[PDB]
Amino acid sequence: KNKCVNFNFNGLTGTGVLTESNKKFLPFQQFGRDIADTTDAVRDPQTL
Amino acid sequence: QCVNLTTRTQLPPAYTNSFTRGVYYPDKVFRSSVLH
Amino acid sequence: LHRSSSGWTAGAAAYYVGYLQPRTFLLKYNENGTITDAVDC
Repeated sequence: KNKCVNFNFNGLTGTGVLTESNKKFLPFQQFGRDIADTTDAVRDPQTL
Repeated sequence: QCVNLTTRTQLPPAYTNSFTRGVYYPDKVFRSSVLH
Repeated sequence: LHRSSSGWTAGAAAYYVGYLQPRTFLLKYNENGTITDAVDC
């Protein structure tokens, strides 16, 4: 956390910084994007 | 297996109008207060 | 079916079958992610 890392998802590629969040995703959804198609929050597959 | 029933009643194929049903999630993208 | 091979009978239910079309919808998400209203173009 809190470092410029390169996350490697099964269907998503890109770099970013992982940190804490205040949102709450749905139990079936895994992705989260901004208005102009910008992925800014994903759910961790290991820990909910 | 092949024996048909005797309590079958023929019905005409009528119609029924829906109002706002039939909406699901096309993907697993979480957004808030948008309209895409 | 129930029976209180052709003397069986059903209960009391209903089911309707529709048809889909490749249309365009609008998704209005709230703070929790539940769809509140949709717009058929």
